Amino acid sequence: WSKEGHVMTCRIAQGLLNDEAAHAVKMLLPEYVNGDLSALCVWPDQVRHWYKYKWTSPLHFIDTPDKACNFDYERDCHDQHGVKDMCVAGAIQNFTTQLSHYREGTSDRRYNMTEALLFLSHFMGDIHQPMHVGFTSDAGGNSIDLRWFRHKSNLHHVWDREIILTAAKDYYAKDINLLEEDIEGDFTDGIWSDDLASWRECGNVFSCVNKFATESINIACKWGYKGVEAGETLSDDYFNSRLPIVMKRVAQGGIRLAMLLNNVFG
Amino acid sequence: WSKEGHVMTCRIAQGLLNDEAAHAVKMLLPEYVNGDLSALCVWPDQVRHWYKYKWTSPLHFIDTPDKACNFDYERDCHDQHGVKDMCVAGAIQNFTTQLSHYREGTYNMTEALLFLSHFMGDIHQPMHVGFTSDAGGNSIDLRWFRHKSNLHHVWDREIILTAAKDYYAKDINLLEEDIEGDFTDGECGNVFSCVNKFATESINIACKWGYKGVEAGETLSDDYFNSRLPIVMKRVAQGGIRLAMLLNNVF
Ligand SMILES: *[C@@H]1O[C@H](CO)[C@@H](O[C@@H]2O[C@H](CO)[C@@H](O[C@@H]3O[C@H](CO[C@H]4O[C@H](CO)[C@@H](O)[C@H](O)[C@@H]4O)[C@@H](O)[C@H](O[C@H]4O[C@H](CO)[C@@H](O)[C@H](O)[C@@H]4O)[C@@H]3O)[C@H](O)[C@H]2NC(C)=O)[C@H](O)[C@H]1NC(C)=O
Ligand SMILES: *[C@@H]1O[C@H](CO)[C@@H](O[C@@H]2O[C@H](CO)[C@@H](O[C@@H]3O[C@H](CO[C@H]4O[C@H](CO)[C@@H](O)[C@H](O)[C@@H]4O)[C@@H](O)[C@H](O[C@H]4O[C@H](CO)[C@@H](O)[C@H](O)[C@@H]4O)[C@@H]3O)[C@H](O)[C@H]2NC(C)=O)[C@H](O)[C@H]1NC(C)=O
Ligand SMILES: *[C@@H]1O[C@H](CO)[C@@H](O[C@@H]2O[C@H](CO)[C@@H](O[C@@H]3O[C@H](CO)[C@@H](O)[C@H](O[C@H]4O[C@H](CO)[C@@H](O)[C@H](O)[C@@H]4O)[C@@H]3O)[C@H](O)[C@H]2NC(C)=O)[C@H](O)[C@H]1NC(C)=O
Ligand SMILES: *[C@@H]1O[C@H](CO)[C@@H](O[C@@H]2O[C@H](CO)[C@@H](O)[C@H](O)[C@H]2NC(C)=O)[C@H](O)[C@H]1NC(C)=O
Ligand SMILES: [Cl-]
Ligand SMILES: [Cl-]
Ligand code: NA
Ligand SMILES: [Zn+2]
Ligand SMILES: [Zn+2]
Ligand SMILES: [Zn+2]
Ligand SMILES: [Zn+2]
Ligand SMILES: [Zn+2]
Ligand SMILES: [Zn+2]
Repeated sequence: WSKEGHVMTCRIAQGLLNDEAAHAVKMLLPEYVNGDLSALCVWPDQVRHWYKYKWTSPLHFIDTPDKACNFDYERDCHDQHGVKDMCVAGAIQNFTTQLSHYREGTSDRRYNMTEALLFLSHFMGDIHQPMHVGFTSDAGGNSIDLRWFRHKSNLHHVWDREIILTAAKDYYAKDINLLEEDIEGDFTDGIWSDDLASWRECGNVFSCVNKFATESINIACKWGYKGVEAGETLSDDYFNSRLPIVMKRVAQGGIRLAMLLNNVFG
Repeated sequence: WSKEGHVMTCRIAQGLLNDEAAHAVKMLLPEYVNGDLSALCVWPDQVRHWYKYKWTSPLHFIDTPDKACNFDYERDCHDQHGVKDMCVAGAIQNFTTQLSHYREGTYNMTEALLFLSHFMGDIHQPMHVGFTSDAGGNSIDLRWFRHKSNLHHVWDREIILTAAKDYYAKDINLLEEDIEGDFTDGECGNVFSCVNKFATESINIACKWGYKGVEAGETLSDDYFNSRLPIVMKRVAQGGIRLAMLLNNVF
């Protein structure tokens, strides 16, 4: 996601933390964000360019083969040079494990738990963004130039940001907090209120990340790539049919991130 | 150490405490641990990740120059940016001094105790006083029997867990009681020289027994376990005896 998908994913998660998770997160954050996890959830997108963290660059996405329309861990979860686990599914296992050590203390210098938290948070959002688990050849739609309403864009960015911005502008006065509260409502009192247990119950971590990836690639083929040709214009119909899917994936990432943090600390 | 080495170090100390040091420790500890210091001496390993206590991070160890195979306080006792005393040797002195003010009433004393007890353990862990380029073995990746591990972790935990499961039905308490009995049945000038000695013992062991024979990517099993185990038990005992020493003098 661009900034807004991450901020929403993480504010939703933070307001659903249990007391032990809430506390750990508060202790792990710098004083300057005043307890707000969401103030830092886009941090990995900035630092992936830093030499020190260039190893984090393939952890943002999954490349699945063109047209295959499924996800297979062994086949897909590696960077370009075939190094194992270097995809957003592997990243989530990794940093979830690191955080499980914090609780007992039993770890050493190799791991920085503030970075473990921010990475896990970020990457739980990214795996929920369908176009982050899209095709290898178009790099999750980045190569597919197109027009979003009146301006130039690409299919990846339509999912990372344009759909979110158009919704914010059209219905919520450009105020992401209000879009976020609508998403809260839809899972507190609304259309998704009876699905939270099913969203939360995905087996062990390895099993959860396969399920999140699968959902993502599945949506990429059915809703992302589908109906979209390079150079064409996407407007009302595509927005109207896809906004609910974007909103849902923002919700699911928040709930599931809350779920991991609650299990790893509590 | 990981948790079990700290808990053992601290239980062995509390039972060697004179009446003044014991009463001190009871008054500084929170209601909820019911007088059990060991219940809280892994605390520094949690709080080192907290923003509020970032500065405690380098106090867990000492990085000595690769192959040098010796310790020197002015050469070594600093963080990665040169700030002096920011090493486990510096921290033990720091927190000794702080606790000297507890009786007089003349700094948070609960924290000083927990940091002291913890760090007296860590200085005794040989690999907390190892080389700088592999971070005290942390980046020497290997196998401990079947398990993916690293050399640093072999000493923090693997050797202790493996002796626990093998000889004590996984019960740390029985292993402790056997270290207590074996190394309690038969002093330095100041605290500065005390910590120098502890630190030098640990660097020596690291060279002779930690790093020696160990190849990256290789499996350590019965031979390395059998031979190093009694070195690990000694260090646990030494740590706990000497920590009782300091607490006894300061209180
Ligand atoms: C000198 O230094 C020490 C350590 O840095 C400080 O002591 C800490 O002080 C805080 C209070 O500010 C303590 O934190 C609190 O501990 C309570 C104790 O409960 C324990 O036992 C129950 C079961 O009986 C467990 O369930 C629980 O997890 C604890 O292990 C907690 O009940 C408190 O919880 C409340 O606050 C937190 C966060 O604010 C919320 O998440 C909770 O919902 C709840 O509202 C709290 O966690 C801490 O234990 C102390 N640590 C130690 C090592 O003693 C001293 O305060 C400091 N001295 C001075 C003068 O400032
Ligand atoms: C575990 O990992 C985390 C994350 O990697 C580390 O946390 C970072 O620690 C550094 C300290 O090295 C923090 O960097 C400093 O942050 C200060 C505050 O930044 C905020 O406010 C400023 C302006 O008011 C904004 O510009 C900024 O966006 C922030 O909102 C700054 O004051 C510092 O900047 C100045 O000093 C440095 C020199 O230290 C110069 O290089 C700079 O150019 C500048 O002049 C500085 O950047 C950083 O914010 C922390 N990040 C996070 C996410 O927490 C932990 O330290 C690490 N733990 C261990 C043990 O290593
Ligand atoms: C002895 O114990 C005492 C605690 O009782 C302990 O004092 C602490 O020392 C640290 C230094 O490591 C102090 O933290 C510093 O705060 C000042 C501002 O007042 C800053 O100058 C320092 O900035 C550094 O760290 C920044 C944050 O990451 C970096 O951005 C920057 O580059 C600097 O490197 C640093 O934050 C801490 O506040 C005191 N606390 C108290 C209560 O005095 C002391 O370190 C102990 N020493 C040993 C050897 O055990
Ligand atoms: C698990 O997290 C750690 C960071 O704590 C990563 O460790 C790095 O691994 C790469 C190998 O690709 C090395 O180049 C770096 O030097 C390592 N850094 C450290 C600090 O150990 C590791 O890549 C992570 N794995 C996954 C799948 O996320
Ligand atoms: Cl940073
Ligand atoms: Cl605490
Ligand atoms: Na030096
Ligand atoms: Zn993103
Ligand atoms: Zn993206
Ligand atoms: Zn990202
Ligand atoms: Zn330790
Ligand atoms: Zn260690
Ligand atoms: Zn430690």
